[PDB]
Parts: sequence; C-alpha cells; structure tokens
Amino acid sequence: EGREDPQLLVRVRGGQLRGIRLKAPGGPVSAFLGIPFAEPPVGSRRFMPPEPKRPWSGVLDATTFQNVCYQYVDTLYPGFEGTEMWNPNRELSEDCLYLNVWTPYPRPASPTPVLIWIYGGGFYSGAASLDVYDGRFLAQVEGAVLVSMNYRVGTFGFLALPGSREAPGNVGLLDQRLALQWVQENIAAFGGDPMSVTLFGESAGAASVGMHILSLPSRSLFHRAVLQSGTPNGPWATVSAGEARRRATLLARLVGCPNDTELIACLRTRPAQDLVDHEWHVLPQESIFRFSFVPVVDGDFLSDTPEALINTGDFQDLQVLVGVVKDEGSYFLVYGVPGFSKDNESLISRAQFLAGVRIGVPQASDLAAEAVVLHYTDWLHPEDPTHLRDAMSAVVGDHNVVCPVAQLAGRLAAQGARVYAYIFEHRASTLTWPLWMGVPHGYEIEFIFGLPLDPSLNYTTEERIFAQRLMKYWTNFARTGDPNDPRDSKSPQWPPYTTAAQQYVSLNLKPLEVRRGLRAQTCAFWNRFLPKLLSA
Amino acid sequence: EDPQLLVRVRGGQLRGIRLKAPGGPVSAFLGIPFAEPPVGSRRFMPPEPKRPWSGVLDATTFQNVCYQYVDTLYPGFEGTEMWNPNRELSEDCLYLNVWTPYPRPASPTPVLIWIYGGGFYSGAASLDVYDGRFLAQVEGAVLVSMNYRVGTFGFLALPGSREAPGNVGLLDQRLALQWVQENIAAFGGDPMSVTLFGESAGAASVGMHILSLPSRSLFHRAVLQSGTPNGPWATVSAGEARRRATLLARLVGCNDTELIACLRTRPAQDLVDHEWHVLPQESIFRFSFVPVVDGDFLSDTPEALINTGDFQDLQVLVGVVKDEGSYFLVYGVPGFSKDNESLISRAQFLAGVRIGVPQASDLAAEAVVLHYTDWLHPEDPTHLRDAMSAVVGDHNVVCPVAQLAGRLAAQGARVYAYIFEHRASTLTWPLWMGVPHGYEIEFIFGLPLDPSLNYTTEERIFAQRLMKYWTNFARTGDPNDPRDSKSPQWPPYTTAAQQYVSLNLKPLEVRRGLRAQTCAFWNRFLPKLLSAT
Ligand SMILES: CCN(CC)CCNS(=O)(=O)c1ccc(Cl)cc1
Ligand SMILES: CCN(CC)CCNS(=O)(=O)c1ccc(Cl)cc1
Ligand SMILES: *[C@@H]1O[C@H](CO)[C@@H](O)[C@H](O)[C@H]1NC(C)=O
Ligand SMILES: *[C@H]1O[C@H](CO)[C@@H](O)[C@H](O)[C@H]1NC(C)=O
Repeated sequence: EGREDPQLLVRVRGGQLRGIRLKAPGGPVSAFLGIPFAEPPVGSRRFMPPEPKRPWSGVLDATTFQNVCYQYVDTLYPGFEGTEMWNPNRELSEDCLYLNVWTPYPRPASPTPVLIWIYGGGFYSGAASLDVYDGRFLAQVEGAVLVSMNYRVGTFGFLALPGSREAPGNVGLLDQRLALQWVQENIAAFGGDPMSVTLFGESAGAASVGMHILSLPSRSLFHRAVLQSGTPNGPWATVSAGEARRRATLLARLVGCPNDTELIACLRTRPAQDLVDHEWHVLPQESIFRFSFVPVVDGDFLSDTPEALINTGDFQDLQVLVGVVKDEGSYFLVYGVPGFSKDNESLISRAQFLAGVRIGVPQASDLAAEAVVLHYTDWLHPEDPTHLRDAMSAVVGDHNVVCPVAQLAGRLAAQGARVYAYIFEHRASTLTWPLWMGVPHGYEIEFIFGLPLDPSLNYTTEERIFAQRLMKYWTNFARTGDPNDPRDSKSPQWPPYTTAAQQYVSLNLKPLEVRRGLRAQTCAFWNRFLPKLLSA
Repeated sequence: EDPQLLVRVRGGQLRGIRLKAPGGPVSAFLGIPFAEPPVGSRRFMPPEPKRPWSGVLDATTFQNVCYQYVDTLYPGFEGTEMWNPNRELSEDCLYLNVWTPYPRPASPTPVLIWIYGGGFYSGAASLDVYDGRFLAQVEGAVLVSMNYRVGTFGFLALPGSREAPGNVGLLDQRLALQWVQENIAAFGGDPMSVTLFGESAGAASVGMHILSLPSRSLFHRAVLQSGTPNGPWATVSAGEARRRATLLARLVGCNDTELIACLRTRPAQDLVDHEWHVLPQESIFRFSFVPVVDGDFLSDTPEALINTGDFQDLQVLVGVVKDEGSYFLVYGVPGFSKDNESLISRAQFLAGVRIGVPQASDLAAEAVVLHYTDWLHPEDPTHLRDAMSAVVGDHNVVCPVAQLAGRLAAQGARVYAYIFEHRASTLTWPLWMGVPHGYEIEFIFGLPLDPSLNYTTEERIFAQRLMKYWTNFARTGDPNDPRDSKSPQWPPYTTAAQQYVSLNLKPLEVRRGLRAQTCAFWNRFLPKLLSAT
C-alpha cells in the first residue's frame, strides 16, 4: 500500500482486504464484496458443514461479487425482466461461500447497528449479488452497516441422509450461521456494532431467519429479526427426516448412484450440473410452492418441527417484524397450473380451479381439497373466471405465506415476543408483470433496499419518498426494536401485534393505516381446521 | 236466521256466525268435522271421512285442540302462551274452520289453506294469531284452517304394519284438502284455485304435499314460511320411527299388532308423558314423532325427491325470518334465558353446538365452531350468543330453505323468496332475540288491523302490504300487484341470480344470495364430512 484510498483498507481475522468506493445518489459508500468466510465446499467437502476460511496472505481484492452457489436457473420467460432480475448474475460455482459488506464512506467512528440480509429463492436458488439486494442505499441514506452472504442451495445445501456423517442436512443453514459468526468477530473492523445485529430476509430467507430464531446456537449471533413473506413453520420450509432420506436416495438413483457412506461418496463424484438436472424429479406429487431440498427436522439444528418449537418456546427477549405482500400467490400460478400465463388475462374455468387446488395443496386428501374449494368459491358466481383466477391465487398465497405468517405472529406474541406486522400493498410503477398479479411475492424488496432512489430506474417521486419511509421503518426497527420514529410521534404510530387486538399496518403511498386481523377467518381454516381434517 | 250463515255441505247443513272485523262483518264457520273422530281403535290409523249428520250442525265455535304436550317454559308469559292450546285437549279433534266475506262472495274466490306449525307435536287452528277474519274481510279471501293430529297420535309409526302405518297427521291434512275440493264452492270458494300456506312444521307439511302425488290434485300453489320437508328435523327413516315407537311402548308397559293394541289402551296423557324420552341424543329443534319416510306418502327421502322431481307447473313462495334460531336457545342450551341478555361463554358455545347439531361427529362439530366463531373477537359473549342463534337457525331453517328454493327453481318451479326483518313493536320477547321464528305470522294474518292490539300505524300499513303479496300470490302465483306498478318488483328466485326480497317497513329491497357461503357449508360440505366420519 501507499497510494490507495486509506478508507478502503481493512483487516479481518483471515487477513487484509481492499474494498471499493461506490457512488450512491446522495454520496459515496464503502463496499467490501466477495469476502470468503468458509473453505470452498468442494470435492470431499460437498454436502458437509462449512469449515471456517483459513487466513490468506497479502491483500485480498474485495471489489467485485464472487461466484453464485451452483443452482437451477429458471427458464420461464427468457429475456423478461420480471424473471431475469432473480437469476444468477455471476458465474455458478460450488466455490461460492463469500459475503459482502456495505458501510458509509468514510466509515462511522461510533459503532453502527448491523443489518444482515438472507436471500430467498425456495432454498434452491438466489444470490447476495442481485441488484435488488444492493446495500448501498441503506448504507448511504440510513448510515447502516449492511452484510449479505451466499449460502449453498438445492442439493449442495440441503441434500440430507439424516443421521449420516457425510450428509447431515441443513448445511446451507450452517453456511448462514458461519457468516453470522464471521460478523460477530469481524464487523467491528468496519464500524459495525456486533451487539446490535438484525437479521432480515424474504421468502426462504425469511424462513431461514426463522430457523436461526428457533436454533439455540444461532441465538447469540443476532438481536432482532425481520421476516418478509416467509416463515419456518408452514408447508414448504421443512421436511421430515424420513422424507429427506427418501428424496436424497431417489436423487442418487436418478444420477446413477444406487451404506450412506457409499451412496454419498458416489454422489460426490457427480458433476454439479448432474445433480441440478434431476433435482426437480424427486417431489412426491405434482405441486407448486414445494422445493425438493429444504431444511430438515434433524433433531439437531432443529430439535423438533418449527410448529412445535413456536408453540412451546419462550420468546420474551425477541423483537420481530413480520409481514406479507398484497398478492402472495399470483406469481406461482404460471409455474404450475394449466390455464395460467403472464401473457394472457389468465381467466380460468372452474375445472382449472379444482385442478389447480390439487396442485397448490398437494398434501390434501379429496375431502380436504373439497373443503378448500368450498371456502374459496364465490357461491353467488361459482363459475366466474375472474373470481376463480383470483381465488386460485389466494389459495396459494394463504396456504404458503399469509396464514403461516399469521400463525407465527400469533404464537410469538402469545409467548412474550414483541411483534410488529405489516401488509405491503404498493405496486411498483415499474413492474413488468401483468396488472392482474397485483403486488406479487418479492416485490416489496426493491423498496426496502431503496432502489427507487436510483434516478436511472424511473420510479416516481412518490415512490422515492415511500422507499425512504420504509428504509426508516426497517432501520429504526434494527436500531431500537421499534419501527416508529421518536420525535415524530404525531405521525401515525405502528402498534405492536397482539393476540387481543391483532393490529397490523398497511404499507403504501398513503400514511400508515392500522387494520385488525390478518385474514383472521380464512387463516382459522388453514391453521385450526385443516390440520384436523388431514389427520382423518 | 241469517241465510248468509246457513250452508249445505255434503255431510249436511251448517250454521256459521257473523263476526266483526275492523272494516266490516265476516262469515265464520268454525269447528266443521271433516273426519270420524280418530279414537279408540282408530288411534294411529288413517282418518275416515265424516259420516253425514241430521239437522243443522252448530259451527259457531272452535272445536277441541288435538291432544298434545303443553309447553311449561314460562307459565303465564304471553310470548309462550300465545302458542299453547286455547281450547280443551281431545283426541276427538279433526275439525276445520272457514272464513269468508259477508255477504258470501258472488264469484268463485281463491282459497288460502293454513296449516299450523309446532314441531309436529303441538299447535291448533284456533290460536288468535291464525285468525282468518282480516284476510277474509280486507282481501276478500276464503280462508280455511284444519286441526290435524300431532305427537304420537299423528306420527307414531310401526312402518309396514296395518295398525300404525305412519304419517296419519299428514293424511288428516290431506282429508281436509279433499274436503275443500268437495265443499268449498258452497262458501263461494274456488276449488280450482287453492293455495296452501304454513309456517315451521306447517311449512314442512306443505312441502310434503308438494312431494306426495295423491296431494297434488288438491291444490295449485304453496307458501312455505320458515320450514321445509328436506332438512334435519322434518322426517325420520322407517328404522328410526320403529325404534322410537318401540321404545315409547316399552316406557308405558307394552309383534306389531299386540304392541299397538296395548298402546291403544293407554290414556292420551300417558303417551304424552314419555313422548320426549325417545330422542337418540340430547338436542334442540328435534322432535320425537314426525313424518316418516314410509315408501308410501313419501316414496323416498325429501332430499331425493326434490333432487329429481319435475316441478314445472308449481309456483312457490318461501322465506325466513331474520333470527330463526334465537327462540330455541332457552330450550336446551345452558346460559340462555328470555330474562337476561344471555351472554354466553366459549365453552357454553361449544356445548351449545353439540346440542344444536346432535348428529355431528367431533370433527363436524369443530367445523361448525370454527366457521361460526368470529376470529377477530373469539371470546366475545355477545357474538358467541348471536353465533349460537345463527347455528341453530341456519342448520334447521335458513339453509334447508335455500336448498329447497334452489332445487325447485332448477327443476322448473316458479319461486319467490323473502327474508322477514321487522320486529313487532308489541313483541314480548327480549331485544337480543330480534325477529324470532313465528313472528311474521301475526302480520300475514293482518292482526295489526285490530286497534285493541296497539300496533303502530306503520305496522298496520306493513300488514296490509303483506296480506296483498300473499293474496296476490294466491290469486296468480305471483306476489306482485297486477296493475299497481312502481319499481321495485319482487323478482323470481333463480339459481343464477338468487334474488330474494327483504320484508320490512321500507319498500322492497332486492338482495342476492340467501346466506350463500354459509349455506354451501351446510348443504355441500357438511354432508361429505359426516359421511366420512
Ligand atoms: C425470492 C425471489 N422470488 C420471488 C419472486 C423469485 C422466484 N423464486 S421463488 O422461490 O419465489 C419461486 C417462485 C416460483 C416457483 Cl415455481 C418456485 C420458487
Ligand atoms: C308454532 C311456532 N313456534 C314459535 C317459535 C311455537 C313453538 N313450537 S316450535 O315448533 O317452534 C319449537 C319449540 C321449541 C323447540 Cl326446542 C323446537 C320447536
Ligand atoms: C340468564 O338467566 C339464567 C337463569 O335465569 C342463568 O342460568 C344465566 O346464567 C343468566 N345469565 C347470566 C346473568 O349470566
Ligand atoms: C426509463 O428511462 C428511459 C425513458 O425516459 C428509458 O430509456 C430507460 O430504458 C428506462 N429505464 C428502465 C430501467 O426501465
């Protein structure tokens, strides 16, 4: 060194790093991208827990994003921004255990609250390097220290032969945990406060945040949590040990690998792409919103099912922010369900609805499916194709996201937690998906991260103000455990969610509005009745 | 000797009585025998036609009420006593009543035939609320009402036997209908225009005449108020009927013939004493002796018959009151009383549901609980109270009615549907009960026209509106005024639009869907759940 920006040279436990000075609309920020936090989980390390990165020599260049974890790439609508924004934007590799840090420039002298993003993508996809997860705006505008990590997905992260030494399960969650431990030890070098760490994530990332809440070894690694449109409880976020074993062994057969030791050793000789090419062939039924390789109830990371853990747990020390978007189900109707497409109005017949219900609730008996159909049908217009399309969307959204979120919010509050809840109702002026899909799963994210502040992105002026409001809620929550700004106590307050009043707020261009009951009637069906009907 | 009050029917001469209605005189012929007294060896047997009589038969007074259980609930309270027998109890009770304008109509007049309700265990055509003088005077109607046997005397059945074949109370009604066909012209009635109307079990009876072929030549249109032949209480299987009669005979100390011969030796009150001890579960809105699916009067279950019937030339008017279930909570559900606001707890609600839906499995009962709970306010006592009432009213009345209306319309019938929403200013029951089962009746019969009863002037106008709908329906099969214009018209109920009207102090308002979501639960889902549980 000698002639470089002195603000971009930082030492961490593993060695020296050189970051990059980035431009945000309001000024510069420091970014340290592609910092290794584990040994590359390759070869004999495939399917194994991550090992901490061994120290390196010299100055590691941390100026670009590292590889994306090897993963299936969505083929729906090539070239279309609505899908492409979620696709990997760096080389796919099994050597992908790297994290990213954004801080103000120059770095703060007083220790700053840290936000850690965990991406979603159904546990089969995602990357910390996507444009929508760009930490520069939260760092510049709110002065946050923002961290995001890559973690293994698909078979590489979640293929499990439970009980085995060579594929114990949940290693993608152990990748996340290792990154949290890296933050505890190192974030002070960047001006971050390791004693104020807030996790946030969306969809499977939210499910992940939920796992860390429920897993004792993660508890010392963060202080507050935000779960956006996802939960550890619910029908897709976990599988039993038996089901994980069945899926792993079928996958092994499909790629020519028919003792766990021998099976796993044969799996390790397979090219990454071979595993990806068969990953979707192991689901027990035709389905949507079901993913082959997800966290497993192993009796270790998860000592019991998340449902059980949230029923009995003491959550007195927990402050949590949770919520959903207006149209959780709509995105998913195109991927499976005859009659749907982003390219037509997707009006469907009653026949397509009945068939869609079997696909959207693949675990349902005939009787359970009838109950669903009966509840969601408009008996004044039982064959109206607009209503049926919207009802199909509501079925998928409620079953997979809204009611699991309502259930989580309810259990946490009853057991000590401080809970704030929201519904996100603003549809981006820039959205490329058709109007009937409303505010789909994932489309609050660009607002939380403050992308509308980028003038080149063509958001309206009101959307910029809106984005700034949300960034304030999120960072207020991270700082204090309360999304409300003191010294603004005239602005409408966001009351905590309680079992008694069930209050949540609407997030849109208008001032906060308080509502009561998170789909209360309908969620009673999914959360109280349906389990009893399935058990008969 | 007023010659307006002297009539010859097939059995002989009758002398009626000139009555006063608020707007002029009416002729009444009360206590006309239509059958041989069903006593002694005729107990439990089909009715036989009345033998002819000599001289002039005195028809100036109401005859005996059919022998029946009398309600003990709130002694001396008008809300209950208005339904109790107002003449002496007797097994000798097969008499009918006729009201006509005075003087006798010069042209043949549409006939309305009233069939009282009372759970098939009680009721009488002599009750004040069934007074036909107002309809006769104001609308010029010829109004007929009959007594029919109730309880064991009307419905005890050993299906297959000769001596207790079942449904004889329905056969009493049918014999009275036959009597109308044969004799009503002598009063100025038109036997080619006969409209049955009835409430609760009376409405269920009307529905059974619709479903029974020999009845179909005896009337032309029907009104069903708050009751239906389909549904959970109005019929029993032959096996359950046989079980109940066999149990009753055991309880009083008694081969079909020998069993029935012994029952016939028992004084009437001994049968009544054990009438309520034969129900299979603790329950409400369930009655021991009701019409039986015999393969005779009823060729199959009402549900099967309304599903497959051809109802092309049928016109029907059907409806419900706003609070069908509220009356019944006092009768079995712990926590309910006319004397306090009956705010109940959640546990009382869960227990209430097992009583109100006695055939429900644990899982079915939980479905009901979870459907009717307001999950925004799950423990709120006033909601739980109102939910309890809705459960009982929807299960026993509202949803069976929606089902019947839908089936009849889909299979060719002309159907008109209503919800009756006006609470009488004079109502003696507490406010929380709203507009209870049975409280549209006094309005249809025109009681507010009686100044000594202190109804408001609005209620008097409302009453006249309803008498018009009912009599227009009787005359034409359509309750709308034939020439008195003005939107809003009352549109036919159809499966597509599902339109019905609200009957209250305001002008007709058209609504769509009779509790559609909730009735889909009762009518489509619950049967599936019960079958597989
Ligand atoms: C996390 C960002 N996502 C939200 C838009 C993009 C798509 N991934 S997903 O997990 O929602 C998903 C969607 C459809 C199917 Cl079929 C499977 C998974
Ligand atoms: C005739 C209209 N009724 C006015 C409500 C009179 C009361 N008898 S009942 O059939 O309604 C009845 C009473 C109690 C129970 Cl439990 C069931 C039915
Ligand atoms: C209403 O009245 C009855 C007794 O008359 C009682 O059982 C019920 O609990 C009362 N409601 C109150 C005061 O809780
Ligand atoms: C919006 O900005 C201009 C139109 O003024 C257009 O050329 C550009 O492509 C748009 N940007 C995006 C990212 O949509």
